[PDB]
Amino acid sequence: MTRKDPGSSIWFSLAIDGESLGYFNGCEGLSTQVEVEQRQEGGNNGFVWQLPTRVTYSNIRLTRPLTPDTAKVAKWISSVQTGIQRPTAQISALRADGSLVARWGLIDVLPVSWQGPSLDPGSASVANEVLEIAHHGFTD
Amino acid sequence: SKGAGKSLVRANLAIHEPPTGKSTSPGGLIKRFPFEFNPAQLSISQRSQWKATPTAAVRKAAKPQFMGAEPREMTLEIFLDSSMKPGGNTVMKKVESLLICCEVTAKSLAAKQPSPPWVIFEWGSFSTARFNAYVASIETQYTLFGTAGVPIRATCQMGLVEIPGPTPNRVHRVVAGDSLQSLAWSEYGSANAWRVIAEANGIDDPSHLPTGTELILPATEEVPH
Amino acid sequence: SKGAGKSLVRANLAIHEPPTGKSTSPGGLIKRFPFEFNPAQLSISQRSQWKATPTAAVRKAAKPQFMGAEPREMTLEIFLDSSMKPGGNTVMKKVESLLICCEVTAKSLAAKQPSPPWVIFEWGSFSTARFNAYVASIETQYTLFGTAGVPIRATCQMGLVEIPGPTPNRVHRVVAGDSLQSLAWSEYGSANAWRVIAEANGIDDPSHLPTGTELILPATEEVPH
Amino acid sequence: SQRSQWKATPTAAVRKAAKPQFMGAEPREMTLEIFLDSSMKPGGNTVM
Amino acid sequence: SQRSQWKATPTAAVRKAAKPQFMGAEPREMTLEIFLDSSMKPGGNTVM
Amino acid sequence: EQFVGSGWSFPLRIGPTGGIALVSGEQEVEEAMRLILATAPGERPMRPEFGCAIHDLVFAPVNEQTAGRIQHEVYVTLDRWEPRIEVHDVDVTTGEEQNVLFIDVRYSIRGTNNPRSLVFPF
Amino acid sequence: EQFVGSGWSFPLRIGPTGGIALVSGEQEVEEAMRLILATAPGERPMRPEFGCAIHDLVFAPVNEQTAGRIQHEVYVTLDRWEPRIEVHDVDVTTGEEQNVLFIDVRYSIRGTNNPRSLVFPF
Amino acid sequence: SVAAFVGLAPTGPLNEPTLVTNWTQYVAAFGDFTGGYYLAHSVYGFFNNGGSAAYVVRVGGSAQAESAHPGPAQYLGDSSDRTGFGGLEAIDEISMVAVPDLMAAYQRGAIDLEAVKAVQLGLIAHCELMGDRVAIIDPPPNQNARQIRVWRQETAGYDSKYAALYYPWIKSFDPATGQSRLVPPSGHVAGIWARNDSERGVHKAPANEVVRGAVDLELQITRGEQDLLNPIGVNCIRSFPGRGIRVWGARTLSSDPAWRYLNIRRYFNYLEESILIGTQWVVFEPNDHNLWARIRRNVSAFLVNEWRNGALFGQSPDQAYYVKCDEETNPPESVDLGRVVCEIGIAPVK
Amino acid sequence: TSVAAFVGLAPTGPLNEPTLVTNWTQYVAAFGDFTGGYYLAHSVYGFFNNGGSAAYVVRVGGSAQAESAHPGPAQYLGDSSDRTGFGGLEAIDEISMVAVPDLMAAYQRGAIDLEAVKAVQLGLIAHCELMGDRVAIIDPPPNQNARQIRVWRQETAGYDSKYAALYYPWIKSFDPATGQSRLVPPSGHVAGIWARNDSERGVHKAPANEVVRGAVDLELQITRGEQDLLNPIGVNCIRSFPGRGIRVWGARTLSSDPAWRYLNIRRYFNYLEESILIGTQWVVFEPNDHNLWARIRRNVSAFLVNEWRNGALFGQSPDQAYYVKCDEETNPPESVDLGRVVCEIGIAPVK
Repeated sequence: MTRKDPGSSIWFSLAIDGESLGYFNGCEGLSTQVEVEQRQEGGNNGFVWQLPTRVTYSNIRLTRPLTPDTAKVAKWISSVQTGIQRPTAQISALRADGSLVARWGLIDVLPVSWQGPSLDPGSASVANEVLEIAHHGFTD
Repeated sequence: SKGAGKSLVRANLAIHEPPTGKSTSPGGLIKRFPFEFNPAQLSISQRSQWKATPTAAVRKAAKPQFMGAEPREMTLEIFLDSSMKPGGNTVMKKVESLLICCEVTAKSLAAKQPSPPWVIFEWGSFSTARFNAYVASIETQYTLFGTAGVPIRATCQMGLVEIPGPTPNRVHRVVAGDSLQSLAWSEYGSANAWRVIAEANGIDDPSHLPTGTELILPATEEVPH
Repeated sequence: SKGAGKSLVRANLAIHEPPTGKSTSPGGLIKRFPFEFNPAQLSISQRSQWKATPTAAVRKAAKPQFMGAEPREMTLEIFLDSSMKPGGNTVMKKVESLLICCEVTAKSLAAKQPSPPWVIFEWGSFSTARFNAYVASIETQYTLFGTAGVPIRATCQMGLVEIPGPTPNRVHRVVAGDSLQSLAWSEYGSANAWRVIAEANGIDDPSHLPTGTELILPATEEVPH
Repeated sequence: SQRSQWKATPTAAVRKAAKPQFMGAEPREMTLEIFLDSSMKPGGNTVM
Repeated sequence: SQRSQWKATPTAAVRKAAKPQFMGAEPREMTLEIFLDSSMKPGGNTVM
Repeated sequence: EQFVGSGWSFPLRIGPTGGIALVSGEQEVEEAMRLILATAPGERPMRPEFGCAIHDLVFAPVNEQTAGRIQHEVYVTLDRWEPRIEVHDVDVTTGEEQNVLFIDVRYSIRGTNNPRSLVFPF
Repeated sequence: EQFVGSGWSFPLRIGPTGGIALVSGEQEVEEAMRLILATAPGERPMRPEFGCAIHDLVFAPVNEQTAGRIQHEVYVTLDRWEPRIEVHDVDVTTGEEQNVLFIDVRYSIRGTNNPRSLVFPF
Repeated sequence: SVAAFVGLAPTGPLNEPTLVTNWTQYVAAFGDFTGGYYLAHSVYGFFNNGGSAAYVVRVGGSAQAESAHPGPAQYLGDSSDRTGFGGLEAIDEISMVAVPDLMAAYQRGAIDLEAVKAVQLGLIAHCELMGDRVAIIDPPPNQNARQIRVWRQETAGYDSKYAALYYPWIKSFDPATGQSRLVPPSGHVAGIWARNDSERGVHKAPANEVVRGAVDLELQITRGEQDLLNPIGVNCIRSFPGRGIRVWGARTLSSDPAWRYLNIRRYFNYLEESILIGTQWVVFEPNDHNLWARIRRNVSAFLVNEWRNGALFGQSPDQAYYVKCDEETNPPESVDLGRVVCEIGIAPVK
Repeated sequence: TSVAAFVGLAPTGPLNEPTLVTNWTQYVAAFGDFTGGYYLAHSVYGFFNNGGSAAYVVRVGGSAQAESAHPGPAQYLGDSSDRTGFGGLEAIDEISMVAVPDLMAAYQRGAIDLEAVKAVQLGLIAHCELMGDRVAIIDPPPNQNARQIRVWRQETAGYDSKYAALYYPWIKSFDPATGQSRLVPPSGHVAGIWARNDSERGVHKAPANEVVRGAVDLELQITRGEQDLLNPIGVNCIRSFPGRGIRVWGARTLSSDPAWRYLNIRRYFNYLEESILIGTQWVVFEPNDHNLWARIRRNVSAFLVNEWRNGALFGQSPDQAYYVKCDEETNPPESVDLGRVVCEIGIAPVK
């Protein structure tokens, strides 16, 4: 037991391989869904049958402080015209010891949206560019 | 209790040259076309015809007659994409190798038996949707035209119709519960047509049928009605 | 492994005068129409006809016939704009040069061959959608009318249909696995029609058939059926 | 709008596509939309 | 569903509504909806 | 129920009293199947289309894609040339290691409807 | 499978014994193309449509538009005037440096399945 | 597809592995059919049987016409990079090597049978030294069926996972003169292997395909005799009635039961040569517990993609491959030899 | 659910090893075909002809001690040697039905006394009563005559067990090899019907009113009036209905307990009991406590409700179908090891 090794939501490690995107700073929305189909039996009141049908992986929003290395992301996104590349990503959650609690690796990524910084003279914060990521499956 | 059991297969459309002489099976292969994405949904339909006049001398409902059996139909959906290699002509070339299925093949015109090539939609163990069929209509939609004019994404529908493969070229055992009159009703439908059964076999006494004997019931050729 | 490789090309519509005499290729160019916006989507269809009666003496499914092949079709979408220079007549003039493709042309009418001009949809390496075609219908929508009456934004639909370009104006090496009877089946489709092959070649002993020889298989003109 | 007519019968002796004939040319068409209003001065009969 | 036919020609020598005649009776009809599934044993051929 | 007829067996033999053997009934249909499936669509030039075309599916990858084409290859051939039989499914299986394809056709003469599987007794 | 015939040769020559030499086979169909592509649609007034309107496209910009029209030009002519040949793709490629356009045509006599490319050896 | 050929030809550059893409390109380089050299005939079948690329190693001119280096060149040449089989070392694209010419020396008597064995055995060492290419071996002419089985098990006994053998020669058809000539099947078989590159993928074993270019087969083999040949790693070519000439058998020249079938080896050399191109993180980055994690993901994201096209048992990606690149497979004593990993792939044939 | 077991003499083949066969050709490759007049060959053929893709055969005798207690009409338990007698079937846990074709060929040939053949059937019943899932089919003396078989059941044997089925009149089956009618017991043929049932309408429907195809004629035809003196006592019958062939009439088990009279209920329960014990395999695992007893109740309930889904249960709604109780009340604290008890229900009888 060793007083267990509980999960946490601060220590992590977010990275994208391939183009020199580097390490990100915040994940969101990592989710897998299936699309159940509801067929209602006519002669048996009481419930609707639930039958599984396919699985579907939702998009992921990754955020990081606006660093001068943001030119790489715009280069990657605007490379669709001349040919794109799908590198392999990773999303890992850690405890403060630096050990591993669960490691997910995105099979193939693809940019979807890039919400840039929201400049504002009165708001004291730090610009957080958002890079949405498309998905193809988990790794194992 | 399976074959490959645990493998993934890709549906492929097989094109065959039309038969030339007094033959029904499709000729040799001319081009085998493998899909880029298996169809999402496949639709199979079949229709029958039954003419039914509503009148009579008594205006009661009239028993309809079977006129004919319409052929089967299928509505594929072929999707092709090369969006990860823009500027390539894989999709445009592939489609141009698919529109062969709507024009007379050059070999047939030589033999004065013009016909567009026959196709077969073979996919794994999908026995229901694998028959000798021709191509009716090919509606194609093009999207995301890559630079320099080459198309990249194309959706091609299909209408397939099954071509019949016809021309594949009555001993009974008497059981304790079976009698000559019942035998006539079982296969002929006329209660008092039993006389024909004893005629072919030469059975004289219709009341001594040996349990386990063999009887030969002729076809209806003795009663053309 | 490319030509221009890394350039952008604007699709243009080429209009040619109709052929006059015993000719099939379109005549000289009369006006070349360059687009202002390449079409977003480009639909190509294709239809075939197969009549199929459902009845017979036995009312089983009947093998259908090939009545004929319908011509190819396209549905472009033509866009024009002059919204950065309101009051200019670039769009109205351009559409005028586009409506020549639905009326007879004076030169042909003189030669008693009243046909409207032929068009070709040239766009880069798009070989599938480039053929001699005539314009069927032109439905045009006008929007954003600039002051003083000149139109500015016009959407023009097109229906194109392919014009055929017809009239483009038997030796077999015997292999060890081949035989005279099999050769009749390969090209003629009749197993016992092998006599014709030996007749033209003049071989009298069908036993040997030396490997590597050259055989001339006449057309079906000896068996008109 | 603008329409043209070209008859084409696929039947032949070889059942290849047949060159169509220019049967004729249909006339041009136009669909306006005329709007009239007198709501600023109701009770008048300018629109009628 | 169920349908009946009654022909009725309005014309007459008096131009009054004419009593229709029972031409005939159409047969009954029914439209089921057959659903089959083996999604909990994929790879099986029970449905096919 | 369907008449089966009589004809000589595949391996023909002298018999009990000499002459030539002769077999009918449920055994005869098996012999006709043995002849039909074994021969290639050739070697019989007067009748080319006869003989199941199974050799075109040799050295395929082990997939149910090729295991499905053979499933349909037998159906057309077992039906066109042998009409006195009704066919009840075929079974492609790699029963030894995973480099061979076994077919287990189940048939039953019409009306008698007793299921049997062809065995190819060597 | 298609018969190819025999005939003269473009650069004609006395031969081994005298007269003029006649060449057949795959070499011959290679000679017919050389005549077809060289001559402009003219210079033979009795047969005007024969030739190849390659030259009217000279001096166009080096775009896929020029390359696109090239493909359609060769395709129609090779089909119209030389029917003993099946044509398999035409390749337009920049040569030295964005300067000249090389037309590479791959072909095969019908029914033979022998891929081949026109070379035009001077 | 890139095949390699070693032969004597009339003219052309000597011991320089030039590239040819069409039959006409050959003619300008090294003539055609002059002198009865088998290299000109052998490549013709390869060009006619599909395959748009080829490499030629010219050694031995028209007429030391034949010897170990001159003619059937075999010397590594002290890695001179332009002598013998060493010329192919600086290519890294060639995936098919064949030796058609040397057997003319056996027919013409310029070589001894024991000298032939060394040349081909040296070739096998070349294939084993590299990691991708597969050599095609030819048997002595007119060997007779009951004696070729003895020849393989006693004379050569190669037993390597990089060689293929094809017994009966081919009576090819020369279009120049229309006369049947005997040629080894090394050139023609390589043509089939090129067809599978383009159509049906590298998955399908190169078998049951027409050896188009052929006319007749010397010493026809019956099925009963064949079944004494297939299990011992010898292919065969037969004249199936009404089906032309087809290649029967897809067994490589090895005895290891896990590598008997040809397509498996054809797959693996393709598979290994694909990932190593993909994962070129060498002489780059820092060997640590982070990089070993990425390598596992990069390989997995490809093998899963290799399952999309089939050619991987399992019904699900997780039942296809098995990749382990964690810390415990790289000990703390990395000594720069670290970055080790495993992988899987399998789909053999009938 | 449908696989069958047979014990009899058959020439050649392994001795006293319960081999598995799935097709008639598989059988003939092991133990001949009709040679010597052994009844097992005919009985299996009737079973294979009457549907049923699985079958287990226990060859004990041999071609020619041709017949005795263990050798011939096997009766010994074999001292649980897993290789002799009915003990061979003990290590199967798949066979759902057993029959004894040859058991009474000795009676016709005189090698076994009637009092000797009573015990072996009873020994077979003790086998079915032990494994708790299989059902045995019993056959009566040949040419017994209608008015005397009723005496025979109630005086000679009097089995009175909930795992035995009896079918009185024999069958004049047809041998395709020679086309000659022969007399055979209906043990094999009836077992064929029970195999069709599960594979065509489920275990729910009682195996009766189905064609005994393979049959030609019935010795000692029974009229309806005579049957009503036979059916209630626990004996089935086979009759020749005019124009409908040969059909099996009666689906009553060889038991006197009024709640287990009908065949399908016993056929259902064996399927039902064997379904859950295959499912709920939490044994020698998962700590016995107040938590597990709640887990068991949900797992059984989630299955019976699904069983009501296909019919075969009564109540118009799941709540009125079964009644499960696996709470603390049924498991006293004293039951440290002999614990995890539960109750359950299922019922849908026939006419």
